Amino acid sequence: EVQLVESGGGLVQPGGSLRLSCAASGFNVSYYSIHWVRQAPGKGLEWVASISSSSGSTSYADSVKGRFTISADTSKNTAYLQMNSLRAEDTAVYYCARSYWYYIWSYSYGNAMDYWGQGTLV
Amino acid sequence: LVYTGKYREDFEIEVMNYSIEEFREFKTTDVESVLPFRDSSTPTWINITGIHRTDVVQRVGEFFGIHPLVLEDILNVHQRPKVEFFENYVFIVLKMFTYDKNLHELESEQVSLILTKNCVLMFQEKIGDVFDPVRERIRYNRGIIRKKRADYLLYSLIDALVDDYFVLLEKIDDEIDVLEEEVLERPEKETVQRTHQLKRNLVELRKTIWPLREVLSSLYRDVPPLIEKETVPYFRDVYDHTIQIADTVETFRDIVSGLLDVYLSSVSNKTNEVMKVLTIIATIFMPLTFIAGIYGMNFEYMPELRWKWGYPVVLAVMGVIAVIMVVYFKKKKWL
Amino acid sequence: MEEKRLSAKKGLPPGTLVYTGKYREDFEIEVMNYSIEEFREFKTTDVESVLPFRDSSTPTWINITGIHRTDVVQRVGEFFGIHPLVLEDILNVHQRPKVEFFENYVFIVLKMFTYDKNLHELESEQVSLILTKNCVLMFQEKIGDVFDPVRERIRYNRGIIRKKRADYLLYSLIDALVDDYFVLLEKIDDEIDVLEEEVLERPEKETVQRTHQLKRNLVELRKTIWPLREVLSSLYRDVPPLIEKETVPYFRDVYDHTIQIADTVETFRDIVSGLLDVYLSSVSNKTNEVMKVLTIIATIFMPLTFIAGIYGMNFEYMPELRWKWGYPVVLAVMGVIAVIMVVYFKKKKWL
Amino acid sequence: DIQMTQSPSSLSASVGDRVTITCRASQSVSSAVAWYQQKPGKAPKLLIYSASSLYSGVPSRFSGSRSGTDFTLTISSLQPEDFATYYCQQSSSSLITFGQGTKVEIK
Ligand SMILES: [Mg+2]
Ligand SMILES: [Mg+2]
Repeated sequence: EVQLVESGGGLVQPGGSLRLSCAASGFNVSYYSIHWVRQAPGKGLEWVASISSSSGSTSYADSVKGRFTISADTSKNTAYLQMNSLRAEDTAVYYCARSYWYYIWSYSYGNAMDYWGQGTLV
Repeated sequence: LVYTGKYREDFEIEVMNYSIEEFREFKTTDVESVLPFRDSSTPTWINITGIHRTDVVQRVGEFFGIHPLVLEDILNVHQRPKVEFFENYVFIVLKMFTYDKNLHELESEQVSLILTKNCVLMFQEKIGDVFDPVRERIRYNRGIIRKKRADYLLYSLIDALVDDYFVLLEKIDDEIDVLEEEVLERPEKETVQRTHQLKRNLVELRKTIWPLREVLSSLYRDVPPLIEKETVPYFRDVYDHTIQIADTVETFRDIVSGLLDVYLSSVSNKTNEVMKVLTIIATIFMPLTFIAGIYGMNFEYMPELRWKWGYPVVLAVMGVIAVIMVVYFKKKKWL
Repeated sequence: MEEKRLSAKKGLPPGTLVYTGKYREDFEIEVMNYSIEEFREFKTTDVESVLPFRDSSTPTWINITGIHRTDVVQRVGEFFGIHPLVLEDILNVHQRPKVEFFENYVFIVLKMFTYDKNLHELESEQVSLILTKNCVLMFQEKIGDVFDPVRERIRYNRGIIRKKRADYLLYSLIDALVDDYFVLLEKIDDEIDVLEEEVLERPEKETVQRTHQLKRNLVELRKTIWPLREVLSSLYRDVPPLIEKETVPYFRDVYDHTIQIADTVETFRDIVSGLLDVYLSSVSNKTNEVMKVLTIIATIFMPLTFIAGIYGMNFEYMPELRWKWGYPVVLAVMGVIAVIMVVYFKKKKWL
Repeated sequence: DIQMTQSPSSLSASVGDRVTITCRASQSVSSAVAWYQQKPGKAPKLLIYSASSLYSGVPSRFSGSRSGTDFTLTISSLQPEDFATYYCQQSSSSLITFGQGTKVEIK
């Protein structure tokens, strides 16, 4: 039943701006954390963005900090990821991920990404 | 007063006057330079590094109208951290901790802070701290530090210190992980001494952190009128952080106890092993030596000459004695 | 239990009261007569000056430091109507804490403790409290007590001590005693930490003697705080007429305090017991190391010193003895046997 | 800013073989790492988080371990469906960095 949806992808002209849309089903965006991870063709994966709507705090990747803007809302169970100042090195596959926190010690709490999506080309 | 600082390498005086419009920077070493900023009504931050220069720090302490007791507490280094409350000012002492590889022991440096009216004083014993992130945050107008008062800076310094505690806790967590893995793989003397020093360091860390949660609870509940109410919940947050820190220390200590006791009570068993190794060889081989001294006799007459095939006989006797002496044992696990 | 009367001790005249301590240096009488308006501090040595304060309406605190002068204690008891057996209990020092309820006064015996570093001696001192009418008599041994905070509170109107009568003063005295029992337990915890460290890393005769001294000190502490829980329980549960019903809840809290102390002491005992065991293990470890070398050589040369002996045979019959060699074979055999012992000892290393 | 190196670049083995992939952390990370597999043209699958706790539903033959600051993902026996790309991730703080990615190859 639970699954994660992605949208907003497609061919991009250099120098433009585009917004990726992430839909959900079987679960709510508010309760959990939602991450966006980029994988280059044949290269290593890179976590590009994070969002946790319920708390409201938002964090971005260092290599992208300032380039992208990520947010979400439970009104339509949606996550928006707007991107500007794009370049050719961003030609990759972008994935939505549902992440939950977990406990290893009383001072540092870990994180893990259990559910992913098919992603879209960016 | 008295002087008991460990280090005398360097001394430095720094000032920081922040505002919603402009910030003041001034690098110098003269004690007099900080006199005007004391009279300023705007909140100010003062940094003094080096407790060896007793004259200047004493002059500063008695120039701000601070009681000599706070001054001698600043000079005092070997005491548990604890916060002082007063009708006008507050005084706080902490033992900032740092850790390094190639040698396993905690490194404690005393850091003292004073909040009086609209002035914050902070004294470091040794060069090197982790108080810069708030410095470049306020310098580049990041955050909302400029808008708020000096209590913001005070608990920002406190939360930076407990973040350094978090970092040191993760380093020690690596220490327990590697020590436990090595002990499970191969329990030896060096890992056992590492366990000793880790246990001592954990005890010291406990002794330093346990007062910290009580201090933060005191600054939470007491809420003296000097500190504005708008920053009351924020201190609680740091308290929560300290709670976490305290908790993990306890767990770590428990772990090292489990890494110690099982190694101790079994040492006597080890002796038994040594016993047996020193016994069976003494059981089997010592008579043989005696035998080697008898049939190698050197009398005028040789009774062995009359004997036929005497050496097969004596070698067989020694061998069967060895066999019966080694099967005398191991019947109830001496090997 | 039956009736109570003065004990008859061999070697003494009948009815003789004797101080059974070892401190005979100090004597003073400090009187604090306080009220809601103003206080009166009066330190002296004459004993007739303090006696008229028996009938004072305001609360009175009469602290006699130095009970080696039995005449002062006897005079105070004679004027205040204190039974002679109570006076003997005051003077007698080797006594666990206790409480006795009489018609006109409440008598309490408690112990202060002093523990110091660089001289590991736990020293016990006795304080006797007598709540009578509207005053609190107190008897000590030597200069130096634990009730300075109460004195400061009375002098400075700090807290709400002044409003109440002598019952709150008594509550404050036992409260200060329990608080400094707490600080004593903290000092003992620090000493336990230091001693266990030294035991774990430096095993000697002195450290096991120190551990035994700490064990005996903890035993004495148990023997002291158990009657302390008893006296506080009797205080808030028997509720004698001298103690006001308004005061009783405060004592309750002190009782809780006392319980905590007991628990800590119990815990301490367990720890110190473990400490002793650790020492034994450590000592054993040392011996093993030494014996280890004794094994190695004795497990290598003994297998060989007889082989030489087994070829130290004297004879002329067997001819293979005189077969052309540069002695390579037997030397190689002894060498490979020696390295066999070496490699066998490398596993479970013995150095 | 904590990075995360992985070794080897790629590995080759046949079915029924034990394989170890190591993950080195230049900076200290407490225990928060995760191991992922990536079949071609498919979403990544979570296998082991915390370096010693296995996800629900993954094959029981999987396992992981943590030695000092370094991490190890080991497999007792490969499978025909198991030859894939493996990925190492750390999540000490809000800034999280992935690994190089090791490719499992058939002999
Ligand atoms: Mg011999
Ligand atoms: Mg011979």
